[PDB]
Amino acid sequence: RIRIRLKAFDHRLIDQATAEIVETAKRTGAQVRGPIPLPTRKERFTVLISPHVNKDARDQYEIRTHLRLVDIVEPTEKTVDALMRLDLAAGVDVQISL
Amino acid sequence: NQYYGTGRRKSSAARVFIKPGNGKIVINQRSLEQYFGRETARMVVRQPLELVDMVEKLDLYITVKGGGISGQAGAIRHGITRALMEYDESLRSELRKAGFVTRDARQVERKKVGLRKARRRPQFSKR
Amino acid sequence: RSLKKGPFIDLHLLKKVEKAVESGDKKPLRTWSRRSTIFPNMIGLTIAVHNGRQHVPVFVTDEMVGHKLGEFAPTRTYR
Amino acid sequence: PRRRVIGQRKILPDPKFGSELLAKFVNILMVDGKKSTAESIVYSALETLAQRSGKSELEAFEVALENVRPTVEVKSRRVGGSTYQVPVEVRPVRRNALAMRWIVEAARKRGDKSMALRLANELSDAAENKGTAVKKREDVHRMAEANKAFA
Amino acid sequence: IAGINIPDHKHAVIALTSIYGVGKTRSKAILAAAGIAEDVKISELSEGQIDTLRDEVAKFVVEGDLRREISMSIKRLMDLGCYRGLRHRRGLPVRGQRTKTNARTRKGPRKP
Amino acid sequence: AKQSMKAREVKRVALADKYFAKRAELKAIISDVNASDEDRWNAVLKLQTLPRDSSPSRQRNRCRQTGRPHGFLRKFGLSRIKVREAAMRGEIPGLKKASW
Amino acid sequence: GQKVHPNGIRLGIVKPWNSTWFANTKEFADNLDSDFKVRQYLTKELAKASVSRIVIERPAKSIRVTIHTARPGIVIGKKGEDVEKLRKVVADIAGVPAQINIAEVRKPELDAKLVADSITSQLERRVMFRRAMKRAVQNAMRLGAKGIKVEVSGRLGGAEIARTEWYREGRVPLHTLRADIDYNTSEAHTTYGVIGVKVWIFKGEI
Amino acid sequence: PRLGDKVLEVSNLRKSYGDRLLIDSLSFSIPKGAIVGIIGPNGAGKSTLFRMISGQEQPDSGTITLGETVKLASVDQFR
RNA sequence: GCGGUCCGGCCGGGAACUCAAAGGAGACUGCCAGUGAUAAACUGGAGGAAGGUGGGGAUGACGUCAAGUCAUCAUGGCCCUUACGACCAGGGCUACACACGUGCUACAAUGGCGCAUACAAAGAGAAGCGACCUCGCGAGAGCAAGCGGACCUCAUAAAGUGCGUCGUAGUCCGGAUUGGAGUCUGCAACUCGACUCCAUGAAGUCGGAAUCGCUAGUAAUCGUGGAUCAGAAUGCCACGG
Ligand SMILES: Nc1ncnc2c1ncn2[C@@H]1O[C@H](COP(=O)(O)OP(=O)(O)OP(=O)(O)O)[C@@H](O)[C@H]1O
Ligand SMILES: [Mg+2]
Ligand SMILES: [Mg+2]
Ligand SMILES: [Mg+2]
Ligand SMILES: [Mg+2]
Ligand SMILES: [Mg+2]
Ligand SMILES: [Mg+2]
Ligand SMILES: [Mg+2]
Ligand SMILES: [Mg+2]
Ligand SMILES: [Mg+2]
Ligand SMILES: [Mg+2]
Repeated sequence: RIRIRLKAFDHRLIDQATAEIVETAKRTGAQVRGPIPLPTRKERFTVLISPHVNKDARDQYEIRTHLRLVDIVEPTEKTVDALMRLDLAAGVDVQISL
Repeated sequence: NQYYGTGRRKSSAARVFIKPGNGKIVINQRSLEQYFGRETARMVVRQPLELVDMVEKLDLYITVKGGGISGQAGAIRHGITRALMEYDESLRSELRKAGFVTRDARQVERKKVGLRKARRRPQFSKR
Repeated sequence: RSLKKGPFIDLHLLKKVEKAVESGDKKPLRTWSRRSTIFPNMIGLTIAVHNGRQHVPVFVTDEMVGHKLGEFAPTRTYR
Repeated sequence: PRRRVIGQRKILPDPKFGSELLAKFVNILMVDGKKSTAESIVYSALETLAQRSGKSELEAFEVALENVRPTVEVKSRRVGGSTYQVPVEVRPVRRNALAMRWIVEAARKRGDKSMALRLANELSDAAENKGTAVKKREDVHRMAEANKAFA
Repeated sequence: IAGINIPDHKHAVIALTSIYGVGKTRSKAILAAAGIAEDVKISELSEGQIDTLRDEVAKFVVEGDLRREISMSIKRLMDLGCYRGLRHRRGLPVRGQRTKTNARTRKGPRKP
Repeated sequence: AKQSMKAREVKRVALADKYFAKRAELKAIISDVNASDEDRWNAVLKLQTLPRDSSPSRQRNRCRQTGRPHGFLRKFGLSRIKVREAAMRGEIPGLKKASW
Repeated sequence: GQKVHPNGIRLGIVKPWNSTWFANTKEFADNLDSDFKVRQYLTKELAKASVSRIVIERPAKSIRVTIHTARPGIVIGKKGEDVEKLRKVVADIAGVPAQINIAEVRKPELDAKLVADSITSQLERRVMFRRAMKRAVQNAMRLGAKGIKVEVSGRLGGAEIARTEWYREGRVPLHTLRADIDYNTSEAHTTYGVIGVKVWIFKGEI
Repeated sequence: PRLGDKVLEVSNLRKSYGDRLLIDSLSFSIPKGAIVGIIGPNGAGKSTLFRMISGQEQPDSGTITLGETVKLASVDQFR
């Protein structure tokens, strides 16, 4: 029915949000799909660390985007009522489909 | 009634089923000659169970993904090795002594900024 | 090399040419539009074009129609 | 080198003939990482030698090898600011290696036809003590005899 | 054997490339338009087909006409007074390459 | 970095947003297979009469904090130097030191 | 220059981040600019407030700024009026509703930013540079700290030629990644130019 | 003139006179830059080989060939 | 695995498998023998996927070169302040008797060129990536789905293999340099873009003294991607065979 995708830069933080969301769907009692770890992304940037000419001296940084999936399939009006406006997750984005 | 192993080598993964019947092989829904007989990389695929007298006791279903020609050959050979623990490990020593149990972890090195490919420094000059 | 359709010319240099054929051959036209190509109705004119520091005059000939004015004005002087 | 004793890589047996001796030969003739080409040339050249010799496949390879693998060699072994090459014996493992390198290098010379024939000619001449490889083994053997004073 | 000059001994497709103005594809188009096999050589062609080859080549500017055409092009640019013409006169590259270190082809063999 | 240059960037961004964001009919619409009865010509000339700051080409996309034209990074909007400065003290969220 | 940044190398290991929000490429640049404007305004405004850490999190299309300080009352001002005249200026520089919170640190001599800030103020106060750094090291060590290093570089005392002087007491392992090392930088704009101050404060091994 | 790598090649060369045969199934290739010392007893066929190479004699088993860059200069046994 | 067929995971279906995630176990000379000063340790061995810091990356001590950057910034002094500040168009940074550094493509048969076909990894995308289809010999142009992406697109990987030919020639090697015809982006390709087609076919037949890199998935070779970027990599940064 409705599928929830969560992206974050911290895995220790997103797993809390996705477990809190799946718990709230489980506050109806049962029948949740379970979290699904879609493959992460690793953006990478190489920048010169000198302010002038030293090309071989550079640092490389990466931003890891961790991403989970929930995919609630139970059309429970209690679930959607308690899902929206009541998850209250900060630092982690929520998509939720229909 | 099938017995399984995975096998991995050089960014390639395999799946092998060792179901016991007459001696034959199928890889990605074809045999070696049409699939893997190219470059005649069939020796390594044959090598484990040849040592274990493959004859007419094993029919093989083989799947593989990733890696090139030789990389997939190493994965299947390693997979067969891990697959041939249904005939109990009584042959594990007789199979490990020749190898095939090491995963062969060696693989490509990263590009190593400042160099050309992971060790190749650019040409140097004092002047 | 230029486009499939619509050859290019600056508006100000187009207008000066139309004013030329209207008023006939006249004093040289001083333009900086080294990019605008040549049209047939510029032939017979002695328009001068910038070379970065001076207006080198070029007398437009029948052949020079597919080219641009800057093609006939060198910029860097060597020897 | 300086510190350790390095390990070996144990090589893999030759597909068509179950001898690792020919596998090392394919590796030496290899260029640019193209092993399929290297084995294809060696197999074809050794096959068209089987028609020229009589020995099956491997005996006609060893009797060529045994002719061009040297026994002693000169290496620069200065002591007191010296400039003379001391003749020294060659270990058995290097004897095969020096033989294969000389055969392949000579085969890359003597440009007559495709690489299949150039290899095929050289092993046939080695099998009868005649080629450029067997000439090279004699040159180093003659350079060690001239230097036999230094020991 | 004809075609202004002499094509010798080669496959008809690649022998014909000896014509100044005929390359790999024009020679392929000629042999396609003449119905001659690509793989056959110039000595196996009948005199009843080389005349067709002369007809096919006649639908293209070739040695005498082409070298005049090229000479007219360069001279018209040289006499034009345009930048391409100026580069032709002085012998310097026209397409806009380096002249700091390269351009040995246009400049010729190195001289101090 | 020569504040005049930062002003130039703002002026170009102001003009690029003023015309080309809404007005796109000359470059886009007129250059199709449309009838060219001197109407493609006039829209060709109309582009000249427009101010020289035509949106995409004229901007430099320099660093926001210093106005550095070289070494710009789109993901962060800063040059290489100010990215590393902000990354090292934890300004950029997620930008770990990274190794593999 | 050869040392990695002590904070940056530990950003995912032991130290936290100073910004904790998610944004795609479309608004990643625009966010970073806004937080820079927020931090730059906050620091220049709350200069006398002894601000150590400004951490910004952006939840639910809103911006939240946490101001770690040593004098909370001086940031609150008078029962909250200073907070409100910051929340508006912060929100009026970001264009989005802003929530301002503060966090008291009850160890102002154990915070590298506060300590480096203190030493720079004395340098502009014409305090002898040796006196300031020795006082800083002693205060942190007696207040409870496994170690501290203070390095001051520039024209120390108006010397025509610059020289870097550093003083270290205790243990401070810059290579141990599990070490709780708190490092910050500051500058002093004396009449002799800039004098740069670096402060490392090691507190615990994990 | 400059010499390519293919200079001379003979394949299974054979020549006889009456009932006495001088060359029988001879094959060899001459790499460039080489000096070939031809030795043997009297009338063994040394000069007739030069006759075949120079083209004044026609071998029974044929297959004498020279590279297209080859230019031949021959000095006879008799003055 | 199970019978299902528009034979393609398409299909209900199943968590067995690869995976992609998090959390875990694992490798510490742990065990054995020998050497060793009843040591530190070393040399072998069993077990194991991995064995003696398993592979490699981040990590760069005090200091040196008053080394490099007041042109990323910040900043003490000086200076200009109806000009050393500001705006605009054109030009230049792309010049060219020469010299050097770093590279790419070659001087071929372990190859070139045709036809057929196999096996990757990583990554990027919303004024963006742009299927399919139609028209172009092509660069591509029109129409136009899908995709903020393990879903869609970029994206058929190439060396490989199979067949045929070319038979050692400055050639069916080399692909420069010039002449036409054009496509794109861009307000605009003359100075001074890239790319495609037709024509041309230059040096070059392996390099003097000297000199550089590399110890294993390394050198060598083959292709792919990304940043910057409207357009513009033989550079850089990555990936795999
Ligand atoms: N036309 C001929 N009929 C019969 N015999 C001939 C003829 N021409 C040559 N011969 C013989 O054949 C042999 C070939 O000798 P040829 O002249 O080729 O030189 P050679 O003997 O090898 O050398 P050399 O000239 O140094 O003695 C000789 O015995 C010669 O007498
Ligand atoms: Mg073992
Ligand atoms: Mg590689
Ligand atoms: Mg400034
Ligand atoms: Mg630009
Ligand atoms: Mg460093
Ligand atoms: Mg062991
Ligand atoms: Mg200008
Ligand atoms: Mg070619
Ligand atoms: Mg061509
Ligand atoms: Mg050399």
